[PDB]
Amino acid sequence: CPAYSAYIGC
Amino acid sequence: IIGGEFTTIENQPWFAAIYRRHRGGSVTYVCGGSLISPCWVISATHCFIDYPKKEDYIVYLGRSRLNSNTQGEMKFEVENLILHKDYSADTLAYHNDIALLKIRSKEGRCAQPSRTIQTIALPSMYNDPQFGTSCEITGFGKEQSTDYLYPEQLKMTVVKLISHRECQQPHYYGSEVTTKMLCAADPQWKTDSCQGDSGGPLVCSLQGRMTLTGIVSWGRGCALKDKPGVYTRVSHFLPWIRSHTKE
Ligand SMILES: N=C(N)N1CCCCC1
Repeated sequence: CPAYSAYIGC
Repeated sequence: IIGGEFTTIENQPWFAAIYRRHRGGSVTYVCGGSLISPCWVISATHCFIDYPKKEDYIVYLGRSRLNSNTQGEMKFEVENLILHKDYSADTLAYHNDIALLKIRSKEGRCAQPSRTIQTIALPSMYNDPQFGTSCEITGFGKEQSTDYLYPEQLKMTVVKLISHRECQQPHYYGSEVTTKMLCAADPQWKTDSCQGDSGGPLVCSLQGRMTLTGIVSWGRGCALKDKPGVYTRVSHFLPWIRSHTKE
Protein backbone atom coordinates (compact mmCIF):
# COMPACT_ATOMS: atom_id res chain seq x y z
CA CYS A 1 0.00 0.00 0.00
CA PRO A 2 1.45 3.37 -1.04
CA ALA A 3 1.75 5.76 1.91
CA TYR A 4 -0.74 8.15 0.22
CA SER A 5 -3.29 5.53 -0.72
CA ALA A 6 -6.90 6.48 -0.55
CA TYR A 7 -8.05 2.53 -0.88
CA ILE A 8 -10.42 1.32 1.86
CA GLY A 9 -8.18 -1.75 2.10
CA CYS A 10 -5.00 0.20 3.00
CA ILE B 1 -15.26 13.53 0.86
CA ILE B 2 -13.96 16.18 3.26
CA GLY B 3 -16.31 19.14 3.58
CA GLY B 4 -18.68 19.69 0.66
CA GLU B 5 -22.29 18.62 0.84
CA PHE B 6 -24.45 15.54 0.98
CA THR B 7 -26.03 14.84 -2.40
CA THR B 8 -28.14 12.15 -4.08
CA ILE B 9 -27.47 9.94 -7.07
CA GLU B 10 -29.69 12.15 -9.28
CA ASN B 11 -27.06 14.89 -9.14
CA GLN B 12 -24.26 12.43 -10.00
CA PRO B 13 -26.11 9.71 -11.98
CA TRP B 14 -22.97 8.20 -13.54
CA PHE B 15 -21.65 7.30 -10.13
CA ALA B 16 -21.10 3.58 -9.61
CA ALA B 17 -20.81 1.93 -6.20
CA ILE B 18 -18.57 -1.15 -6.21
CA TYR B 19 -18.67 -3.76 -3.51
CA ARG B 20 -16.95 -7.03 -2.84
CA ARG B 21 -18.42 -10.27 -1.49
CA HIS B 22 -16.29 -12.15 1.00
CA ARG B 23 -16.12 -15.91 1.79
CA GLY B 24 -18.41 -15.44 4.79
CA GLY B 25 -21.11 -14.00 2.59
CA SER B 26 -20.38 -10.51 3.90
CA VAL B 27 -20.30 -7.68 1.40
CA THR B 28 -18.34 -4.51 1.83
CA TYR B 29 -17.74 -1.38 -0.16
CA VAL B 30 -14.62 -1.28 -2.32
CA CYS B 31 -14.45 1.81 -4.54
CA GLY B 32 -16.30 4.33 -6.63
CA GLY B 33 -16.53 4.26 -10.41
CA SER B 34 -18.16 6.05 -13.30
CA LEU B 35 -20.54 4.82 -16.01
CA ILE B 36 -18.95 5.83 -19.33
CA SER B 37 -21.33 3.77 -21.49
CA PRO B 38 -24.27 1.42 -20.79
CA CYS B 39 -22.07 -1.68 -20.45
CA TRP B 40 -18.93 -0.08 -18.96
CA VAL B 41 -17.82 1.32 -15.63
CA ILE B 42 -14.44 2.97 -15.26
CA SER B 43 -12.53 2.92 -11.93
CA ALA B 44 -9.00 2.41 -10.52
CA THR B 45 -6.85 -0.73 -10.69
CA HIS B 46 -5.67 -0.34 -7.08
CA CYS B 47 -9.22 -1.24 -6.01
CA PHE B 48 -9.11 -4.69 -7.48
CA ILE B 49 -5.47 -5.74 -7.69
CA ASP B 50 -5.48 -7.58 -4.34
CA TYR B 51 -8.44 -9.78 -5.34
CA PRO B 52 -8.71 -9.67 -9.14
CA LYS B 53 -11.57 -12.05 -9.55
CA LYS B 54 -14.60 -10.69 -11.31
CA GLU B 55 -16.95 -13.07 -9.61
CA ASP B 56 -16.46 -11.48 -6.26
CA TYR B 57 -17.73 -8.03 -7.25
CA ILE B 58 -21.06 -6.28 -7.47
CA VAL B 59 -21.71 -2.91 -9.09
CA TYR B 60 -24.65 -0.69 -8.18
CA LEU B 61 -25.91 2.23 -10.23
CA GLY B 62 -28.63 4.63 -9.09
CA ARG B 63 -27.50 4.15 -5.48
CA SER B 64 -27.42 7.16 -3.13
CA ARG B 65 -26.59 5.25 0.10
CA LEU B 66 -23.73 3.02 1.17
CA ASN B 67 -25.34 0.15 3.12
CA SER B 68 -29.06 0.50 2.34
CA ASN B 69 -31.08 0.31 -0.89
CA THR B 70 -32.11 3.39 -2.93
CA GLN B 71 -35.26 3.33 -5.04
CA GLY B 72 -34.26 3.33 -8.71
CA GLU B 73 -31.00 1.47 -8.04
CA MET B 74 -29.79 -1.31 -10.29
CA LYS B 75 -27.51 -4.22 -9.40
CA PHE B 76 -24.92 -5.67 -11.83
CA GLU B 77 -22.38 -8.48 -11.99
CA VAL B 78 -18.97 -8.02 -13.62
CA GLU B 79 -18.66 -9.82 -16.98
CA ASN B 80 -15.06 -8.63 -17.44
CA LEU B 81 -12.64 -7.07 -14.94
CA ILE B 82 -9.92 -5.23 -16.86
CA LEU B 83 -6.90 -3.93 -14.96
CA HIS B 84 -4.10 -1.95 -16.60
CA LYS B 85 -0.99 -4.12 -17.32
CA ASP B 86 1.35 -1.23 -16.43
CA TYR B 87 -0.25 -0.53 -13.04
CA SER B 88 2.21 -0.12 -10.23
CA ALA B 89 2.16 1.07 -6.70
CA ASP B 90 5.07 3.30 -5.75
CA THR B 91 6.04 4.26 -2.26
CA LEU B 92 3.69 7.30 -2.37
CA ALA B 93 1.78 7.07 -5.63
CA TYR B 94 0.01 4.72 -8.01
CA HIS B 95 0.73 4.67 -11.72
CA ASN B 96 -1.59 3.78 -14.58
CA ASP B 97 -4.34 3.54 -12.00
CA ILE B 98 -7.25 2.76 -14.27
CA ALA B 99 -9.61 -0.19 -14.57
CA LEU B 100 -12.66 -1.22 -16.61
CA LEU B 101 -15.64 -3.28 -15.50
CA LYS B 102 -18.01 -4.64 -18.11
CA ILE B 103 -21.33 -4.94 -16.30
CA ARG B 104 -24.26 -7.27 -16.85
CA SER B 105 -27.37 -7.90 -14.76
CA LYS B 106 -28.33 -11.46 -13.93
CA GLU B 107 -30.90 -10.96 -16.65
CA GLY B 108 -28.14 -9.91 -19.09
CA ARG B 109 -28.89 -6.22 -19.55
CA CYS B 110 -26.49 -3.30 -19.44
CA ALA B 111 -27.46 -0.06 -17.73
CA GLN B 112 -30.66 1.70 -18.75
CA PRO B 113 -30.69 5.49 -18.18
CA SER B 114 -33.28 6.83 -15.76
CA ARG B 115 -33.80 9.61 -13.26
CA THR B 116 -30.97 8.09 -11.23
CA ILE B 117 -28.62 6.62 -13.91
CA GLN B 118 -26.81 8.33 -16.81
CA THR B 119 -23.50 7.95 -18.65
CA ILE B 120 -20.76 10.60 -18.40
CA ALA B 121 -18.82 11.70 -21.50
CA LEU B 122 -15.16 10.96 -22.02
CA PRO B 123 -12.88 13.89 -22.89
CA SER B 124 -11.15 14.20 -26.26
CA MET B 125 -7.71 12.58 -26.36
CA TYR B 126 -5.16 14.69 -24.42
CA ASN B 127 -7.80 17.47 -24.02
CA ASP B 128 -8.08 18.80 -20.42
CA PRO B 129 -9.51 21.99 -18.87
CA GLN B 130 -7.08 24.73 -17.78
CA PHE B 131 -5.59 24.99 -14.30
CA GLY B 132 -8.02 26.84 -12.01
CA THR B 133 -11.08 25.21 -13.55
CA SER B 134 -13.65 24.13 -10.94
CA CYS B 135 -14.50 20.40 -11.04
CA GLU B 136 -16.75 18.00 -9.09
CA ILE B 137 -15.76 14.95 -7.06
CA THR B 138 -18.25 12.46 -5.58
CA GLY B 139 -18.05 9.46 -3.24
CA PHE B 140 -18.76 7.55 -0.03
CA GLY B 141 -15.27 8.33 1.27
CA LYS B 142 -14.49 9.51 4.79
CA GLU B 143 -15.64 12.97 5.91
CA GLN B 144 -12.51 13.28 8.09
CA SER B 145 -8.98 11.83 7.70
CA THR B 146 -9.25 10.41 11.21
CA ASP B 147 -12.69 8.77 10.93
CA TYR B 148 -13.14 5.00 11.23
CA LEU B 149 -16.61 4.99 9.62
CA TYR B 150 -17.80 5.96 6.16
CA PRO B 151 -20.76 8.22 5.46
CA GLU B 152 -24.05 6.48 4.60
CA GLN B 153 -25.17 9.19 2.19
CA LEU B 154 -23.31 10.13 -0.99
CA LYS B 155 -21.31 13.36 -0.87
CA MET B 156 -19.86 15.74 -3.43
CA THR B 157 -17.67 18.83 -3.41
CA VAL B 158 -15.86 21.18 -5.77
CA VAL B 159 -12.12 21.34 -6.30
CA LYS B 160 -9.97 23.30 -8.71
CA LEU B 161 -7.44 21.85 -11.15
CA ILE B 162 -3.82 22.55 -10.27
CA SER B 163 -1.12 23.08 -12.90
CA HIS B 164 1.51 20.41 -13.43
CA ARG B 165 4.11 23.13 -12.64
CA GLU B 166 2.52 23.89 -9.27
CA CYS B 167 1.88 20.25 -8.35
CA GLN B 168 5.48 19.35 -8.99
CA GLN B 169 6.88 21.84 -6.49
CA PRO B 170 8.72 19.83 -3.84
CA HIS B 171 6.60 21.20 -1.02
CA TYR B 172 3.66 19.73 -2.92
CA TYR B 173 4.44 16.35 -4.48
CA GLY B 174 7.80 17.00 -6.15
CA SER B 175 8.93 14.21 -8.45
CA GLU B 176 6.11 11.76 -7.68
CA VAL B 177 3.51 13.53 -9.88
CA THR B 178 3.69 12.65 -13.58
CA THR B 179 1.98 14.02 -16.69
CA LYS B 180 -0.40 11.03 -16.67
CA MET B 181 -1.88 12.42 -13.42
CA LEU B 182 -3.91 15.58 -12.54
CA CYS B 183 -3.79 17.44 -9.24
CA ALA B 184 -6.84 19.21 -7.81
CA ALA B 185 -7.62 20.83 -4.49
CA ASP B 186 -9.41 23.57 -2.72
CA PRO B 187 -7.61 26.90 -2.89
CA GLN B 188 -7.96 27.19 0.90
CA TRP B 189 -7.42 23.44 1.46
CA LYS B 190 -10.80 23.01 3.17
CA THR B 191 -12.43 20.27 1.09
CA ASP B 192 -11.09 17.19 -0.67
CA SER B 193 -11.54 13.53 -1.59
CA CYS B 194 -10.43 11.07 1.10
CA GLN B 195 -10.08 7.37 1.85
CA GLY B 196 -12.90 5.45 0.15
CA ASP B 197 -13.46 8.00 -2.63
CA SER B 198 -10.89 6.13 -4.72
CA GLY B 199 -11.99 4.97 -8.17
CA GLY B 200 -14.59 7.77 -8.27
CA PRO B 201 -15.05 10.66 -10.75
CA LEU B 202 -13.50 14.07 -11.14
CA VAL B 203 -16.00 15.77 -13.47
CA CYS B 204 -15.34 19.07 -15.25
CA SER B 205 -17.23 20.97 -17.92
CA LEU B 206 -15.08 20.84 -21.01
CA GLN B 207 -16.70 22.62 -23.87
CA GLY B 208 -20.39 22.23 -23.09
CA ARG B 209 -20.22 18.75 -21.73
CA MET B 210 -19.95 17.35 -18.20
CA THR B 211 -16.75 15.34 -18.82
CA LEU B 212 -14.85 12.61 -16.91
CA THR B 213 -11.49 14.31 -16.50
CA GLY B 214 -10.04 12.37 -13.52
CA ILE B 215 -10.31 9.15 -11.50
CA VAL B 216 -9.60 9.49 -7.75
CA SER B 217 -6.15 7.89 -7.20
CA TRP B 218 -3.96 9.16 -4.32
CA GLY B 219 -2.98 11.97 -1.97
CA ARG B 220 -1.38 12.70 1.38
CA GLY B 221 -3.97 13.04 4.28
CA CYS B 222 -7.18 14.64 3.07
CA ALA B 223 -7.60 18.40 2.86
CA LEU B 224 -4.07 18.94 4.14
CA LYS B 225 -2.21 22.06 3.20
CA ASP B 226 0.01 21.76 0.15
CA LYS B 227 -1.06 18.21 -0.63
CA PRO B 228 -3.62 18.07 -3.44
CA GLY B 229 -5.76 15.15 -4.56
CA VAL B 230 -4.13 13.26 -7.42
CA TYR B 231 -6.21 11.78 -10.19
CA THR B 232 -5.69 9.51 -13.17
CA ARG B 233 -5.71 11.73 -16.25
CA VAL B 234 -8.50 10.17 -18.30
CA SER B 235 -7.59 12.07 -21.51
CA HIS B 236 -4.28 10.19 -21.65
CA PHE B 237 -5.99 6.76 -21.67
CA LEU B 238 -8.55 6.88 -24.51
CA PRO B 239 -6.80 4.32 -26.74
CA TRP B 240 -6.62 1.84 -23.84
CA ILE B 241 -10.27 2.54 -23.03
CA ARG B 242 -11.52 2.19 -26.64
CA SER B 243 -9.50 -1.02 -27.22
CA HIS B 244 -11.64 -2.65 -24.54
CA THR B 245 -15.01 -0.91 -25.03
CA LYS B 246 -14.95 -2.34 -28.54
CA GLU B 247 -15.88 -6.02 -27.93
N1 LIG C 1 -7.39 13.85 -2.08
C1 LIG C 1 -6.92 13.13 -1.19
N2 LIG C 1 -6.48 13.80 -0.15
N3 LIG C 1 -6.91 11.81 -1.30
C2 LIG C 1 -7.36 11.16 -2.50
C3 LIG C 1 -7.92 9.78 -2.29
C4 LIG C 1 -7.00 8.93 -1.48
C5 LIG C 1 -6.97 9.60 -0.14
C6 LIG C 1 -6.33 10.98 -0.25
